Order: sequence, then C-alpha cells, then structure tokens
Amino acid sequence: HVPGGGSVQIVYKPVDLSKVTSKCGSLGNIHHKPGGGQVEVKSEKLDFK
Amino acid sequence: MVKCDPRHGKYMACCLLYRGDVVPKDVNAAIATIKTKRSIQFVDWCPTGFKVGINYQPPTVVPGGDLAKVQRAVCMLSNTTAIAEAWARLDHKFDLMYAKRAFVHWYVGEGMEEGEFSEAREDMAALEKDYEEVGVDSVEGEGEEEGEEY
Repeated sequence: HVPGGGSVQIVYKPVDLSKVTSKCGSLGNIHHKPGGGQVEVKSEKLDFK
Repeated sequence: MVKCDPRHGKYMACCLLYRGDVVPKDVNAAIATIKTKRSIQFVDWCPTGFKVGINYQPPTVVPGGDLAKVQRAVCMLSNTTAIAEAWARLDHKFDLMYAKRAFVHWYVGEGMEEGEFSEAREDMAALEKDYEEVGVDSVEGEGEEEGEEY
C-alpha cells in the first residue's frame, strides 16, 4: 500500500460586481431650459388718428 | 390757490367778491389800475373783464383756531389761459401710464370699457385746443397787426 492520503480540494471562488444595474434620474440630462418671455406686448404709442 | 402761474397766460373773465369795510369807488379804482397793468394781461378780445360784488357783512371766524379777523376781505373768481399748463400736466400724467396700460384692470374689471377711456383722453386733447384757441389774439388772417405803439 502507499499511505500519505489521496487528495483534497480547497473551497475558493473568483469575484465580480456582476455589471449591476440601478435607476438614475440625474443621468438623463445635460442641458438647462431656455428663459421665459421678457418682452412687453400691451404697450401703445397713443396716436390721435 | 391753484398753483399755475398767471403770468403763463391771459385772463378772460373775473368776479370780485368783497366783504366788510369796502366802498364802491375804492373798488372801481382798484380794478381800473389792475386793468391798466397790461402785464395783468387779458386775452386780446376781452374788454369788460370784471364783475363785482360788495357785501356789508364781514367774515366771522371759528373760535380758538388758525384763522384771524380782518376789517375787510376779498374773494376772487378768474378764468385764465395759464391753467392750460396744469391740463397739460393731466395730459402727461395720463399718457405716461396709459401707454403701458398700467392700472387699467381695476377699471375694466368693473366692466367699464377701453373705448370710453380713450374718448376721455380724446376729449381732453380737444380741451388743450380749446384753451389754445381762446389764447389766440383773435387771429383771422396770415399774421398780426399793430398801431405805432402798444
């Protein structure tokens, strides 16, 4: 007989962050909205016709 | 007691209203010497510029207050071209805000109309020409005329 055991394997496994996916509201934007209307439309020059 | 300066135009009409120690000669001479002053200028068509009232009774005052007694007093009522500067002030003050339509929504929210608002301003644009025409020295040709001296 040959004594000294057979063989036994270690428990060890590789690791990864799985390309995981979540929500982001901030990622959906790069630009701001244009301004409101700064201009008068009511004014009249009061000509006596 | 209207702040427009009476140098700025020409009298058309006057009423004097005396009370207390006044006699009618003294008044006739007060009026004639104001009439003489053509600096106290009348519209060049008016001849008989004055009306005159004379009461025997003096003004009494209220007791303890700011108004004190006199032996004689005068009120006066006078129509004059010089007030066309204050009507022009009421033009300019209207025109500056109405060009913007400022405060309009308060009046038009009582259902009053923008049409009537504009006619009121148009009636006062006619009023400016009403004061201006009485201000004309009865011109009826292409210039004016004079004798040797005024």
